[PDB]
Amino acid sequence: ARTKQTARMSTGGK
Amino acid sequence: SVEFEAKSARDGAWYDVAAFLSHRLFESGDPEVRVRFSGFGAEEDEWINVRKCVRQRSLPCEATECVAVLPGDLILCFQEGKDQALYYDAHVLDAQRRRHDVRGCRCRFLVRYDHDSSEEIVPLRKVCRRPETDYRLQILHAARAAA
Ligand SMILES: [Zn+2]
Repeated sequence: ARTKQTARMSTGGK
Repeated sequence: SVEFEAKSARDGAWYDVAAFLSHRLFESGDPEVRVRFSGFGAEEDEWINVRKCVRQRSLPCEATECVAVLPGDLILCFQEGKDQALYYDAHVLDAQRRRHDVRGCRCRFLVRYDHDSSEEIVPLRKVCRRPETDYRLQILHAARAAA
């Protein structure tokens, strides 16, 4: 299967 | 290779499945499955609705596969924001067909994300199609040749 774009995560809270 | 993706209750985004560990509630007609997500560990495991929140993996689109992306479609779309970038269900509002080149597809897709109703124009790199749209590649072969 083809690679998806790497996820970038954050906590939110701003 | 990953075959499946699942929707996380944390954020409503979809992630690749590494393994199905267990299942429950089949007798209810609405079973759930315990999912271990790719790249994560046991702490991120979730019970996930089988019928609606697990599915065959979406397909990153390349080149003339863009002909299988049509207004009205559900797609899995990479939503790049200020501090996060995740894959979310979206619907295609418009497909602006453009001349392909040495790097492939230049088409642009106006999409609306299902969870926050935000709208964005995205390139094919951000679009993963559902496998149930594969049949269009057979129908629209002449459109692929044109592109
Ligand atoms: Zn295209």
